Amino acid sequence: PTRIRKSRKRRGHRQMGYGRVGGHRKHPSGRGKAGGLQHKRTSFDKYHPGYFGKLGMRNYHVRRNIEYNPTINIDKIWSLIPEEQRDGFLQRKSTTEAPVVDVTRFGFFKVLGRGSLPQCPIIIKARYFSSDAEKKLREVGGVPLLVP
Amino acid sequence: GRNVAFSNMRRYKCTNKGPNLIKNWFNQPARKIRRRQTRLQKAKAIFPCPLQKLRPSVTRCSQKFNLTQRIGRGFTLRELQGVGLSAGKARQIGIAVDPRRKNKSEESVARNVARLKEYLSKVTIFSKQAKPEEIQQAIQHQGVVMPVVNPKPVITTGSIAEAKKEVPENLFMYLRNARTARNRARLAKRDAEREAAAKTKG
Amino acid sequence: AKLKNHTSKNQNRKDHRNGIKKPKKSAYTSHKGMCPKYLRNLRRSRANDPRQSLRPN
RNA sequence: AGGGCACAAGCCCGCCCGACCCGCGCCCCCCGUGCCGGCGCGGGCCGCGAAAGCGGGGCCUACCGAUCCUUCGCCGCCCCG
RNA sequence: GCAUGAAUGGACCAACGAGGAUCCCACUGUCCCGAGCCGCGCCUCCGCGAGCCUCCAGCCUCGGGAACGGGCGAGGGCCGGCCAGCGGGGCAAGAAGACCCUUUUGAGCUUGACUCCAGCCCGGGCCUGUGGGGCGGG
RNA sequence: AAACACAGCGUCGCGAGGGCCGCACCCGGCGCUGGCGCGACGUGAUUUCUGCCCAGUGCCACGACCGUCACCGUGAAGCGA
RNA sequence: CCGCAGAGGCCCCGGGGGCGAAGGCGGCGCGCAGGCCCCGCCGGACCGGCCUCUGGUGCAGAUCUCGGCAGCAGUAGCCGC
RNA sequence: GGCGCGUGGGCCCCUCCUGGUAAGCAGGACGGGCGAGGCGGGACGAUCCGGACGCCGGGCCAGGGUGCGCCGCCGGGGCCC
RNA sequence: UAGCGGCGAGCGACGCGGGAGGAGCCCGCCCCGAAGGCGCGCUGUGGGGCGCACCGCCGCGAGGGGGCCCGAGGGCCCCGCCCGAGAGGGUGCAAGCCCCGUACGGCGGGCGGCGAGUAGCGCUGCUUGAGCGUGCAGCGCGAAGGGAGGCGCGGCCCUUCCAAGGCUAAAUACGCCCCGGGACCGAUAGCGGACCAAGUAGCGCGAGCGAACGGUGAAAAGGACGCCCUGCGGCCGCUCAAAAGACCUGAACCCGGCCGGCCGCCGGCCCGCCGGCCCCGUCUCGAAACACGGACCGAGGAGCCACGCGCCGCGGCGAGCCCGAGGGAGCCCCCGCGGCGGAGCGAGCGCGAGACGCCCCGGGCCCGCCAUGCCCCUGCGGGCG
Ligand SMILES: [K+]
Ligand SMILES: [K+]
Ligand SMILES: [K+]
Ligand SMILES: [K+]
Ligand SMILES: [K+]
Ligand SMILES: [Mg+2]
Ligand SMILES: [Mg+2]
Ligand SMILES: [Mg+2]
Ligand SMILES: [Mg+2]
Ligand SMILES: [Mg+2]
Ligand SMILES: [Mg+2]
Ligand SMILES: [Mg+2]
Ligand SMILES: [Mg+2]
Ligand SMILES: [Mg+2]
Ligand SMILES: [Mg+2]
Ligand SMILES: [Mg+2]
Ligand SMILES: [Mg+2]
Ligand SMILES: [Mg+2]
Ligand SMILES: [Mg+2]
Ligand SMILES: [Mg+2]
Ligand SMILES: [Mg+2]
Ligand SMILES: [Mg+2]
Ligand SMILES: [Mg+2]
Ligand SMILES: [Mg+2]
Ligand SMILES: [Mg+2]
Ligand SMILES: [Mg+2]
Ligand SMILES: [Mg+2]
Ligand SMILES: [Mg+2]
Ligand SMILES: [Mg+2]
Ligand SMILES: [Mg+2]
Ligand SMILES: [Mg+2]
Ligand SMILES: [Mg+2]
Ligand SMILES: [Mg+2]
Ligand SMILES: [Mg+2]
Ligand SMILES: [Mg+2]
Ligand SMILES: [Mg+2]
Ligand SMILES: [Mg+2]
Ligand SMILES: [Mg+2]
Ligand SMILES: [Mg+2]
Ligand SMILES: [Mg+2]
Ligand SMILES: [Mg+2]
Ligand SMILES: [Mg+2]
Ligand SMILES: [Mg+2]
Ligand SMILES: [Mg+2]
Ligand SMILES: [Mg+2]
Ligand code: NA
Ligand code: NA
Ligand code: NA
Ligand code: NA
Ligand code: NA
Ligand code: NA
Ligand code: NA
Ligand code: NA
Ligand code: NA
Ligand code: NA
Ligand code: NA
Ligand code: NA
Repeated sequence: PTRIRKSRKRRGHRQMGYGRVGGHRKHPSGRGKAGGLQHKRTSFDKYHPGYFGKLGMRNYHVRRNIEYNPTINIDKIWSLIPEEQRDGFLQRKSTTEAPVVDVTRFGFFKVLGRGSLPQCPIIIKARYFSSDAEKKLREVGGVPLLVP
Repeated sequence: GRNVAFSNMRRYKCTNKGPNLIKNWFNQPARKIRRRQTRLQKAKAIFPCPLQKLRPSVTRCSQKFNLTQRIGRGFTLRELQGVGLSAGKARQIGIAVDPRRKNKSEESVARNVARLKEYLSKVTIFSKQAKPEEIQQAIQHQGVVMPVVNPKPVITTGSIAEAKKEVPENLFMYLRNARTARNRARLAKRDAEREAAAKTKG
Repeated sequence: AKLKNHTSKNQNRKDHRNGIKKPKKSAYTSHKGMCPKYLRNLRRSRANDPRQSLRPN
């Protein structure tokens, strides 16, 4: 709302906060980003490294759903099981009725290894694993599987 | 020192002259009302046939949406043969037919044959000899004929011993071997020929 | 049209306006340019000391 | 041009190519940004010397150059059914 | 001969010229040195009746001061209101200096500036048939 | 006006399938013309004259094809570019 | 914080008004101030205190724009035929 | 620590310097001032001598002065166009 | 967001996903051959595939008196009625009940066969994000199975489609003109144009240019009679609540009469004495300046809005969060995908985090990129450092 703006408090002052010696002119330094290597070199060098030049190879058309690759850490696995089944499975550390989780059904492709796991056997199916993710899983009694 | 991220907005074009490139949305409520009125009139004109046709269940394309279904354009001729119907009859009783599409697996064929069987079980036909009253008793269906529903994933149970038999004891080595197989063979071939230079010169 | 070339007339007053700022108290203990063999030995001696080792168990 | 240097930093003789490879930090100018120049180090391989040692050019302070493009060199990666 | 000169024409020339220049005769208010006169305007009256310009105001001398004041400091003068004249002041009016400089502001013209275009010249091919012959290379 | 024009003087190009110019194209002007003509330039009545220089730049050779200088065509090599 | 125009509410029997609204002129009082209030005359039908919301929202200047109008001034001027 | 504005034509005094015959000339240095500092004095001045500011009553007094304009004075010693 | 770009300034698509809407077909070629639209047409008319299997029109429409006082009440006091109607407009002053309207109705509407100066290629010009070519075109060459898979050439596969012939509703866009609405303007505003005559009067050879001007009162009741006057006119009065008299109100500047004074502002006072006071706005080191603008008065007159980026404050929810488009006949109610966040680094093939901590700073470890030593399985692969 215009009642509370700073510009309305400058009526009666002649130059509206822009100074007398300088003043408010149109484009005293140019338009847009012009001058980046000339009179604005200091600004560009202080705050924008890697702005000029080329780097790396180019792909004329990126296939967006081929590069898609969601991931899940081994410490988020048990949150995919609802709470009631959660306590049921945790109570009985069964080796014949272990829970089976298929992360592809939840929207993930690869399993990474951040965090820790509860001490209880489990079966996890994915398309790929990290080196440590497999190691941590086998130390808790679980086994990893590859799913179509 | 000003530290900002640079803008990525294009300058405006044709602002005081040329084609009108500004779209306003002051007619949104009126457009809503108009579309509803058209729908109601059309539904009245064909009572008791539903506004929509029965359409197949298909899979979403890329790898990102691989495991879910949506509504497609029309049933293929193999599915109709599965239910023993012709394109003319199918179009007569309100079924959409798409002879451009080809099935790529038998699971799709089975799913859509089941869909057709359900629809045929639930459809009723009125003859030109039926009295006007019983036609008035009919109910006109609303919306999509039989929506596609995707269930949420569930948790099943298995045996650790059985699963331990299906993978090697070092799965990461196994995976990394399969990923690098093509590039490792290229190095080997280039190395063998590099050896032929050793013997060919002597 | 010539203008002035140089003056330092007002510069000492501007420097003292908010005092002369001292360096941070962490700049005195940085490892920025220390001899690498000394730094490596310091790391290993700490890690093997049971009373000051941060290795778990 | 100003400093430095005597069983030497000068002159003569002998053998050599540290006028090398990989990677970091600091000083000067200075916004504590760049460039030229210098210095201190960790590794590799070498020269001279009996050895300790010294050596990343001509005792110190000057002698030189971004993005884009081209050309050359080692080892690898991509051409997306 | 700073630095003349031969159709970028040299030299000369009768007639001609609202062309540039020097001198002589005659003539005269050009002048010594001004005087007198005529008509119209001006001036006074009846009728009619504007423009320009204007921070405010409208007497001087010295001082200091953006270094030449109407106003400021110190002194000297001046009732108030009008007319015919006059051209010392009001840095009088008339115009965002045309001279000079600057702006990463122009335009006209020139060329052995740099980047080009019509036009014109030259070669081959298509348009394009039906016969004969010579030479040089396979 | 000492400026322009002017009669006179001189040079240059062209014999028609040509010259010079117009013109987006189709088509035009000189030209109802033909060298005692048409077009392009310089000097500027009469009288008397109009010297030397082809190194520079310009123009011209029905001079010459020495070197260089395009596409096309053709020969060799190549899986093909 | 003062003031301007408009929107949503309140204004204890439902805010003030031909027993006289807005506006104009003159005069007290209140406030550091921007401003506000009351009284008298004119006028002849509308007006707004407090809370929330909104903006084409406050002038001495721009050789400012449009309109009105002064001094100069009963002045210059009303001379061809 | 974050965000952000104005400024990037300066000039004068004290003491210390350079070019120039010199300059109210041009160029530098520590401290202060004007810019952006009211008030009294220096007759008169942006900067000198004092003193740096809400509205008032009373007192004391800096700098500078005390014939009259014009607020405020005497006494003593020496000189004297 | 891939990309294009003196790789500068700048420019810039599509697929997947969610919705609205939803609809399919023909000719030539091949078979028959005048069966045809018969004055035409065999240089091809006509018919066919052959074998297996919502707008407009019309209407009715309720309910108040008494007193006071005003030029007239819709005003003030008292007491009532109607309601599917308390939207509004008119009427001599604020009207549900004085009038018209408003709410509540009715009527009509296996075989045969798939397009040549074409596609493509070379050279040149334009065009695109299309980059050793996105699309088009000129000239030269010119075909049989062919086209495409976002880096060229040659070879071998896979996945997909069939150009060089044609038709097709819906969902979408939009001025004039007609209808409805508005936190819009209110006569120098709003369209140039509110005015019985505007694109008019007027200006220019012409193409063109282009104004100014709203308001008496409830009712024209628009001004009786009388007296002066050579006529022009004047006085007195009349209509009206009022002259409001060519007209609402009627400010400032400027001016005439009568009546009081003698030079501006600030301060003190028994009021003309004393003391103080250069002309503002502006650029400037510095303005009273012989630096510029300003005769005077009124009205108008200049940091708003859209999008993008950074940071700060506040509200809701919180490992999650979210009025997208749209759909339900509810401006405000219900349902409603992407996206962003949640893991980084690396040119890339790709690999991928736990060890400490009220908070902050710093150390120490861990992941990715670069380089190395040792061990070993499935090996230019894994593990440990
Ligand atoms: K003449
Ligand atoms: K001639
Ligand atoms: K020559
Ligand atoms: K100036
Ligand atoms: K001037
Ligand atoms: Mg102002
Ligand atoms: Mg500025
Ligand atoms: Mg300015
Ligand atoms: Mg400077
Ligand atoms: Mg020695
Ligand atoms: Mg070493
Ligand atoms: Mg000469
Ligand atoms: Mg000659
Ligand atoms: Mg000459
Ligand atoms: Mg003056
Ligand atoms: Mg004075
Ligand atoms: Mg005169
Ligand atoms: Mg004069
Ligand atoms: Mg000027
Ligand atoms: Mg000018
Ligand atoms: Mg410049
Ligand atoms: Mg130019
Ligand atoms: Mg009235
Ligand atoms: Mg408004
Ligand atoms: Mg004004
Ligand atoms: Mg006169
Ligand atoms: Mg400046
Ligand atoms: Mg000076
Ligand atoms: Mg200043
Ligand atoms: Mg100061
Ligand atoms: Mg006295
Ligand atoms: Mg009625
Ligand atoms: Mg009414
Ligand atoms: Mg075809
Ligand atoms: Mg382009
Ligand atoms: Mg490809
Ligand atoms: Mg359509
Ligand atoms: Mg108007
Ligand atoms: Mg007074
Ligand atoms: Mg006085
Ligand atoms: Mg200015
Ligand atoms: Mg200036
Ligand atoms: Mg100046
Ligand atoms: Mg001034
Ligand atoms: Mg105004
Ligand atoms: Na150097
Ligand atoms: Na010109
Ligand atoms: Na002649
Ligand atoms: Na009033
Ligand atoms: Na405005
Ligand atoms: Na003073
Ligand atoms: Na008005
Ligand atoms: Na009225
Ligand atoms: Na002054
Ligand atoms: Na000026
Ligand atoms: Na003026
Ligand atoms: Na920390």
